[PDB]
Amino acid sequence: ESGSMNLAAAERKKTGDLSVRSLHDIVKPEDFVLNSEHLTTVLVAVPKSLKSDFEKSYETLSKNVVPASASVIAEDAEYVLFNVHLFKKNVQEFTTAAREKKFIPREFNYSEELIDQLKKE
Amino acid sequence: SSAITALTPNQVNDELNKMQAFIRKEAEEKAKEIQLKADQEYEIEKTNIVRNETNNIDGNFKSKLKKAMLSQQITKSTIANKMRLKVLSAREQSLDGIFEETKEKLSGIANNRDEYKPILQSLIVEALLKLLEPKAIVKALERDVDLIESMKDDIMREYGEKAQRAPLEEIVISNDYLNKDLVSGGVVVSNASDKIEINNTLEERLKLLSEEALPAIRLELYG
Amino acid sequence: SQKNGIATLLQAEKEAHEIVSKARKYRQDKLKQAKTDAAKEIDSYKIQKDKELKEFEQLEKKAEAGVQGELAEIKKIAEKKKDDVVKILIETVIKPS
Repeated sequence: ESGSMNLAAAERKKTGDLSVRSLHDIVKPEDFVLNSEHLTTVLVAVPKSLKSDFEKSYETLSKNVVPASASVIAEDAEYVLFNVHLFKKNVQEFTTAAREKKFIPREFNYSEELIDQLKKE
Repeated sequence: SSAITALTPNQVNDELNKMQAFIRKEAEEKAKEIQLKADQEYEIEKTNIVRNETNNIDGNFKSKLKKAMLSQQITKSTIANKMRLKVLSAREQSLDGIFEETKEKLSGIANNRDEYKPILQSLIVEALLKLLEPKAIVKALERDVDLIESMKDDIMREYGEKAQRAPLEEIVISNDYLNKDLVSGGVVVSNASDKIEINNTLEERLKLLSEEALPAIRLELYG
Repeated sequence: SQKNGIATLLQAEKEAHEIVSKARKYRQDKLKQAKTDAAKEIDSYKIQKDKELKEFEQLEKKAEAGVQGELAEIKKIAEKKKDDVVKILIETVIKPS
């Protein structure tokens, strides 16, 4: 029934690495905390050699970070892209702290209509 | 092993509880401020609503009050005048009863012919001496003409003794009698030309006496 | 535990919202109460000013009775000196000049 479709697909490079590429084809709506007064989600692209560091330190990059809220969204040959849930008022502190550890926070100011539009994929 | 963390399940709950504690605390404080400002606004607004209307009520009260403060002293003024009027009109009702009895007494004298005759004579003589004319006309009550006729001589005698300088030829008793209701006694003497008359009736004399006596009596009785 | 830790915080926010909404309901009540407690303060001041007006707001018979003591002494001085005045007036009128 649901067969007769190509599940093993040959895909070509259309973008650069995870640190610079567009993320609309990578992220799903469920990766983001929507409609919250205090909570939001930041995406961090982390170089593979620093994957271990991020995992055991992201919870202290800033105050008010939701513990054990990180997950792997995607990976390429150079980077691993994480998402992290935290308080909006601590995002600036977080992104700055992340840059210092040579991580790369991916700016992605999603709204409810910019994520409901993402369900069209 | 699917959760990415560097904390024990206890550690994450200690931190998770710490955050949701802050959220609630932030809400309690926010709510506290809301109801504290509401209490202040309650007082402010209650006072204002009241003062709006009390200023209205005060206004028409003072107008109604002034209105009633005026009617209150209009009666005090009207009563105090009715009082001074009753007093004055009572002083007069009494004096006009003194003179009223006086003129009943005068009628009483006229009905005593033995007491009235000498009076009538002196009244007729006094009148003729104010005229001093050769002929005089005498008007009297119809009930006196018989009496007067029977004393013409004595009258013309007494007149001659008091007025020799202006003799009296004849006394004419007029058939136009004096009114019973206006006159109780006395005579009205006039000349032939009817230019001059002396009203020497009892009622007329008393009326002239009133002119000076009435204020005098009023002064001595109610000074 | 990613979508579990979040659910705990979301629940806390929902609880927080009820707290704030309750305070907003409080205010709303407090504002109507102002209108209520002023309407009661007004018509009690209205009936009170009306009361003290009617107390202030408080007949020829009373003008005659108010002087019935004078209307009696007038006839008093009248009965005494009457006959003595009448006597003079009579004598004056009938006196031979």
